[PDB]
Amino acid sequence: GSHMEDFVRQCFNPMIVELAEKAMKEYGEDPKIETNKFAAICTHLEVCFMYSDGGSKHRFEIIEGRDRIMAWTVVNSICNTTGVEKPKFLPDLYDYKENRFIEIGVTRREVHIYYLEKANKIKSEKTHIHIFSFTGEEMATKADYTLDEESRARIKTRLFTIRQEMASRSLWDSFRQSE
Amino acid sequence: GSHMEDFVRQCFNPMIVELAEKAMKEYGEDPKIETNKFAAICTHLEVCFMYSDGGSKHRFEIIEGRDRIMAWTVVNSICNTTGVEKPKFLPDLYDYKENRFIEIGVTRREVHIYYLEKANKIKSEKTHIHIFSFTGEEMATKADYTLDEESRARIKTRLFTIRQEMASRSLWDSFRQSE
Amino acid sequence: GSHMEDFVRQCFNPMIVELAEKAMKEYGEDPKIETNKFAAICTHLEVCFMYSDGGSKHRFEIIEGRDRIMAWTVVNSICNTTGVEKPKFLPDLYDYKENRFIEIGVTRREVHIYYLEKANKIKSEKTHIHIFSFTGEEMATKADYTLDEESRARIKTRLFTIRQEMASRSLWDSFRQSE
Amino acid sequence: GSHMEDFVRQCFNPMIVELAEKAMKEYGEDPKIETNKFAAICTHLEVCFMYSDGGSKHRFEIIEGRDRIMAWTVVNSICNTTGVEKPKFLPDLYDYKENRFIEIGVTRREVHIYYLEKANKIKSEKTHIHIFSFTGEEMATKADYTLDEESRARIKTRLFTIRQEMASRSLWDSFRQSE
Amino acid sequence: GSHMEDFVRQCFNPMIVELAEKAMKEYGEDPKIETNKFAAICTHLEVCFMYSDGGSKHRFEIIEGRDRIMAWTVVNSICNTTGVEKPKFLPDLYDYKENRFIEIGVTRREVHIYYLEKANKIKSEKTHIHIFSFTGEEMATKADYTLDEESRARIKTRLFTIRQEMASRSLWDSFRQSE
Amino acid sequence: GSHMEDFVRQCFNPMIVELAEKAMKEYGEDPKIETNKFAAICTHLEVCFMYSDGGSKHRFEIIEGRDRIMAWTVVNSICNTTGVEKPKFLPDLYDYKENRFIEIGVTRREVHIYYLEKANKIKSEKTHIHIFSFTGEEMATKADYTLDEESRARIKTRLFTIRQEMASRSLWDSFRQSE
Amino acid sequence: GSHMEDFVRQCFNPMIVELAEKAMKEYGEDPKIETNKFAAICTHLEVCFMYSDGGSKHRFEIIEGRDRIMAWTVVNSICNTTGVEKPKFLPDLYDYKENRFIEIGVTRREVHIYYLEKANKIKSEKTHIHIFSFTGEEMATKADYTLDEESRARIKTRLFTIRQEMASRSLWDSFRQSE
Amino acid sequence: GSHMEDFVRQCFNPMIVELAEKAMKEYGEDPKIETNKFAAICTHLEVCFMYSDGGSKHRFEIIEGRDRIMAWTVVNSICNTTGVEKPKFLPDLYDYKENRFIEIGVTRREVHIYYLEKANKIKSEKTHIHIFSFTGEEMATKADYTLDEESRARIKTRLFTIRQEMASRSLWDSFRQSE
Ligand SMILES: [Mn+2]
Ligand SMILES: [Mn+2]
Ligand SMILES: [Mn+2]
Ligand SMILES: [Mn+2]
Ligand SMILES: [Mn+2]
Ligand SMILES: [Mn+2]
Ligand SMILES: [Mn+2]
Ligand SMILES: [Mn+2]
Ligand SMILES: [Mn+2]
Ligand SMILES: [Mn+2]
Repeated sequence: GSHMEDFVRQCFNPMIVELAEKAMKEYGEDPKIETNKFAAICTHLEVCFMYSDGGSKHRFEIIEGRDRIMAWTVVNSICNTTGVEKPKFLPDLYDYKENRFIEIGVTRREVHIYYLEKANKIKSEKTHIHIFSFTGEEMATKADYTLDEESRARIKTRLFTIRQEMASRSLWDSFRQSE
Repeated sequence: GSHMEDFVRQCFNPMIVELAEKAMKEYGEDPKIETNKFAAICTHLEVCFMYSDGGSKHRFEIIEGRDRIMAWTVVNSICNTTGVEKPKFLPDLYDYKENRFIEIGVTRREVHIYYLEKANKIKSEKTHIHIFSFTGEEMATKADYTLDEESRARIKTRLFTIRQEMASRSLWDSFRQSE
Repeated sequence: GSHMEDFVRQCFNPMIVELAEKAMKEYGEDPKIETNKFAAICTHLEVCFMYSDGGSKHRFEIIEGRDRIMAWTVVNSICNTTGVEKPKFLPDLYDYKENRFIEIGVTRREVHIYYLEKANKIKSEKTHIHIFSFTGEEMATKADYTLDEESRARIKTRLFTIRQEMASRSLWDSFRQSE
Repeated sequence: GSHMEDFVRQCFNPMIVELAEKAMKEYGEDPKIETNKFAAICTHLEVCFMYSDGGSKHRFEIIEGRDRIMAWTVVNSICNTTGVEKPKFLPDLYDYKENRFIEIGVTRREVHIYYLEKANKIKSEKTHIHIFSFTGEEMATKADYTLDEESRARIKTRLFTIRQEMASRSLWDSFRQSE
Repeated sequence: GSHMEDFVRQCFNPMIVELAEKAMKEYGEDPKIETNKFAAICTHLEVCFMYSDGGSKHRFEIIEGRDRIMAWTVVNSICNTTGVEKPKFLPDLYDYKENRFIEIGVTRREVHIYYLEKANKIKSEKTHIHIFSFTGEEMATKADYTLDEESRARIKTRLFTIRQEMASRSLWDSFRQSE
Repeated sequence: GSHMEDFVRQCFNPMIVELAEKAMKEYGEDPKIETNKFAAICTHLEVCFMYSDGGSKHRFEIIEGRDRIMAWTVVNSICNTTGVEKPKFLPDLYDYKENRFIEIGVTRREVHIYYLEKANKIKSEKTHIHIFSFTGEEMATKADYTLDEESRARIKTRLFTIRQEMASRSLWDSFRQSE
Repeated sequence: GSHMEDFVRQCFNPMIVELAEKAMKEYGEDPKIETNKFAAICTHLEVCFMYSDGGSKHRFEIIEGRDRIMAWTVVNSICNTTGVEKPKFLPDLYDYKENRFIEIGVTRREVHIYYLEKANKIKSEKTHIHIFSFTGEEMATKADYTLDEESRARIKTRLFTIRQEMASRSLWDSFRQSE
Repeated sequence: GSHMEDFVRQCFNPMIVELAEKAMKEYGEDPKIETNKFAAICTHLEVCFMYSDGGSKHRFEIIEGRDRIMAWTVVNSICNTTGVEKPKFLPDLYDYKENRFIEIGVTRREVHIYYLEKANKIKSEKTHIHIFSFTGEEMATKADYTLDEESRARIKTRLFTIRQEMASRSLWDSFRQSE
């Protein structure tokens, strides 16, 4: 029974917490144990949701937060629809405005180290990359940040008020060393 | 008890499935038997709904998915309102922006054969024609596709993820030979 | 027990029917008896609602369908707020975009006779006037129709599909002679 | 058991009344006793809510109506996010469009006396100031009123219809002398 | 704008207040004016509802709170169904357990004076009579109180907590002199 | 467009009206045409629902108002479960308390003629029979009326208030001659 | 930011947690600080709710969890209704079956020490007393436990599964020393 | 993509299907693969739910369908509460009326072979055992079937209508050979 298991349950939305439990258990982890990654994948889920929420009402297509098999199914459908190269690892969104997939990251290092962790794994980085941080910075491909200046500020404000409430419970430092 | 009767029930929205059952029974068919056309008229209904959803909030007027008599009633009302020629077969939508009716098709042939099946039956093609396909192509009158580029991609992505889930159950090939 | 009492109940929205009953009883009439004016004030209510619905989300202020005293209260508040002359009879809407009140009419004569019935009663016609008809015409002050071309077509289409369903029950002719 | 305790309960929205009770009790007052300030902080809450409602869907961030500690938490998060000076007293909103905090006032004096009460207390008035009145005037920093002309008229119309219903119960004069 | 108009709105359930407004206006009175009888018919409605609630789930048939015409319609239906004498004034309930109509009263005199006011008007008192009071007494025909001892205590407790909240606002004495 | 089509829509519950439309169309009839049988099968449905409602919470199993195939499926399941003879025509309910099927009738003749119409068609009347009437009588097998005296009175009261509202619209006499 | 503040939020029902916050703040305490008594008054609230839930549907009258003033108001109403001595400290329930008030306790000592803490403070113990414990014992006046044997077991099972989840987070021992 | 994966999704309640997916994945199985046990644990869940539903409103305590850890937590709480021996394998219910745990089984063999599979594994069969079957038989400890005769018939009727719909799709025989 961890302090942060409770904080994750009380902090995020019940649907997001349920999807995080499902994804973590599908890839072999216990939210009651690997609690730091529990908070991480909750945060990642929420950031992706607010991202797809920013912009037009039906501009994005959510890939993260689905079943493995179904997420892939969507990716193949989009690929055949428009004519984009099938990604290598599962992306997080697809911009219909820019006809391109989007990988969303949330890290505790600088934008540079996280972007480096993601770009080489992307290899053929035919799909866009967008990083966020609990400090407030964001590195994105070709400095195209996709979203409005107001939607992105909302996301970082949220990222930081999470970091605050974690420090109020002396759980922030353990989160910083896990990544 | 057919496999695709279940797949149609689990795949589409309950309202769409109910309207498909109602329309098929009104024109003398059993969704438990003519199952391929069950999936077809479910798909047609859903595509029409997403179409009227794309664009402005109150830009389209749904004609398909109503009672025979009531659908006609609406058509006469629109006709008298604006001043457009009363169609010959029941159309699917009316664009208030373009002051014109719209016939929506979803086929398993090329855009050409379906468009040919529809245009001669339209005779006096005073009303627009718009075709869609499980491959991803679309033929439309005067190459005016009515909707935004992003709303139409959504529709075709959906059409294709349906085709996928059908192949996952070995039901796609039977669908292809029915049309 | 009249045929059109039932048709009015089954045709319009329950809230609109309830507000019509309330207004008619407040001004001394029985919806079970003066049934033609029952259908009339239902239609008037619905047309006003769709009107305030067309345009921006918070562009109009509904005056009809409120309590006598409260409706007036709103009018005084708007008057003091912007600086417009207090109307003489209770108006139906207020356009915040055009800073002007709006009187909405729905008649069975021509636009001319109804507009004449309303303008002289307006006397100091400082407030806008907008007429609608079951035929499909509309006369408005200075030929400024306030709303988009698509929102107004919706209203007239609705007005006409009502006229149809009335004729399907042989109740239209009695409606035409009541005005 | 005061007349205006009832009028406040019947006039405002239950959520707003509950938040007003919570804030007043947190800062040591009884809504059953300091009833004038009960109506005041209800009005202030509602005006702030309509303000954040005017404009874009996610343009503002509500600071008033939260817990003391949580409200501050949000302020620190916004501050770190964009890079604005941390206010001195707790502000009411943050404009993401204009990257600036907003203090909303509702007074019974002129715009001048209220604006004077707020500006010197702001000291380093790095954050915007916006006043409203039951008469209908509004003074704002640099004459930038932030919102559309139609959203602001709505607010003042509401402020005045409240003043009316108060006079209908002979409670307005007691409200005027409390400030 | 009366104090007790507000107290009635804030004290009773919105459906009960709406039905009271409807009945009072149907029999020619203004809840904003004849406010004491407003509170009275609200109380009468609520007492009848709790009465029909006490006992079995489908033991009673509500007659009060319906439209004049419809209430009568129900009475005729019950009369023909069982075989009971058609009442003279409109009763409030029908006990299916005891096969008898019930008239419910709520007074500010003693049980004796109210029971006397009701019995002679009943003339052929073929239907049961049940009185309640803000003091807590109850006179009933043949001392048959119909309901359980626990359901009736609930009703009187409610009647008295209303009398209290009225005294908290100095409105009780005006209520006592109106009857 | 019939008067009673409207009266049926406004009188019964939308679910019951929908199930009646479905059953009538499944057995080849138009509710807009065979309107008398529309009202009949609505009434039959409602009476069956109130019947299964009377008694214990899970005492009855509804057979009428289901799909043909599914209704039969249930019947076979009950038959195998308890050990009762499979009926010949589709029954309406099954009493789990009395381990016996129940056929519910609603007629405009006497209990005798309707009971005679049903018993010979039952042939091997191994299943119970229960008749109801718009007059208020009821004939049942072995004079076992299954339900409480209070639940059955409710049903007949409802049957009669329907007959009243029909006479208020001069539609009752046409109903009486159709059976 | 305490561990048990989170555990209390995630463990109990949001309404109960809100009422506990309200009562604690009304009697001058911070749920973010006096967290042990936060969990205590949450538990007390929940136990009282399940108690009033056990037994008949309308057998009990809830006194705890109301506003101070309103709770008293109810007590006076019950007192006048039945004829019971007005308690000295605010009781928790009133049994309408047994015509007596009930004080509910939940302690971490034995039933004896808690019962002793309550009885002398009751002085004139005209009202019933009922104790519960996280161990599972219960002392009650005259060994009359009021409720069924099954409703009381439910309460103690719940009390103990709370004690378990507290030990899973190493928060139980701090709870035991606070009383 | 299996036929019975679809049939399980369309046949059972979404909550039950979700809990079955969760339990199967927690004990290392894929509902898309071990589909027969998918239908099995769905059926087991539903039978347990109807069982706890039969009888008194709060007579049973559900153990199956919870998290492993939480289910155990409840068991320990009940054990300490009443004083029953802690079971060895996780039971399904606890009867508060009979103060005893209950293991529910649903098999495709005879009651004898399933009861034999369960009793020796129970070893110290201090807890009750209750078997059900798609044929309709039931073996229970000491021939005490716990529930009413009507609630148990409901369960078996449901078990058999499932077996029917499975045969309608030629999936029953594969289910019979899996156990
Ligand atoms: Mn990502
Ligand atoms: Mn089409
Ligand atoms: Mn008008
Ligand atoms: Mn402010
Ligand atoms: Mn009465
Ligand atoms: Mn039948
Ligand atoms: Mn029948
Ligand atoms: Mn207490
Ligand atoms: Mn207590
Ligand atoms: Mn089991």
